[PDB]
Amino acid sequence: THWFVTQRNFYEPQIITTDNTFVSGNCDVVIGIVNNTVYDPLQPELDS
Amino acid sequence: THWFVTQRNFYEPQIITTDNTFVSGNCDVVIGIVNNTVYDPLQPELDS
Ligand SMILES: *[C@@H]1O[C@H](CO)[C@@H](O[C@@H]2O[C@H](CO)[C@@H](O)[C@H](O)[C@H]2NC(C)=O)[C@H](O)[C@H]1NC(C)=O
Ligand SMILES: *[C@@H]1O[C@H](CO)[C@@H](O[C@@H]2O[C@H](CO)[C@@H](O)[C@H](O)[C@H]2NC(C)=O)[C@H](O)[C@H]1NC(C)=O
Ligand SMILES: *[C@@H]1O[C@H](CO)[C@@H](O[C@@H]2O[C@H](CO)[C@@H](O)[C@H](O)[C@H]2NC(C)=O)[C@H](O)[C@H]1NC(C)=O
Ligand SMILES: *[C@@H]1O[C@H](CO)[C@@H](O)[C@H](O)[C@H]1NC(C)=O
Ligand SMILES: *[C@@H]1O[C@H](CO)[C@@H](O)[C@H](O)[C@H]1NC(C)=O
Repeated sequence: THWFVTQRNFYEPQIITTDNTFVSGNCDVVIGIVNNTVYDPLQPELDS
Repeated sequence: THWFVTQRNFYEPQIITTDNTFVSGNCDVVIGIVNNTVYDPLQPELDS
């Protein structure tokens, strides 16, 4: 149901964020890409 | 008197921040943990 990012050699799931992930280009080029939220940790701070 | 994070093979003390550190869980589980202020680099910008 949920999407997580984890270290490779031990299951420690954590929320997808702009800290855990890096961008590269538009979605069409990658074979097998999937859709999700990526949380932006600035936004609750910016909002308050 | 003061707590720093340094690279391992050459002494270069840096202030402890949420950039040069990462979280995992509450303070109870770790044997030999210590208490200090992690400087959050966004707080002077939230003050601005
Ligand atoms: C996939 O993992 C997530 C995170 O552990 C599960 O979502 C939690 O599920 C429990 C039980 O239903 C709830 O109490 C939590 O509030 C849920 N957390 C969130 C952030 O939604 C999810 O149930 C797991 N999915 C499956 C199919 O096992
Ligand atoms: C992932 O999400 C994107 C954006 O919602 C989906 O792309 C759109 O898909 C529809 C139906 O095929 C097209 O009409 C649109 O032109 C697409 N692009 C945009 C920008 O809306 C995509 O289909 C989703 N992929 C999966 C596997 O669910
Ligand atoms: C590290 O800091 C925490 C938080 O101030 C200390 O936790 C307190 O410990 C006393 C022990 O008698 C408890 O009565 C308090 O309820 C605790 N506070 C909280 C907010 O839980 C902890 O003792 C400190 N550890 C060391 C080794 O100094
Ligand atoms: C994975 O295999 C299924 C087999 O039905 C196929 O439909 C799907 O296109 C494959 N995945 C990718 C990324 O092509
Ligand atoms: C560190 O070592 C000393 C001597 O072995 C012991 O008395 C002390 O309880 C230890 N403290 C921690 C935090 O491990």
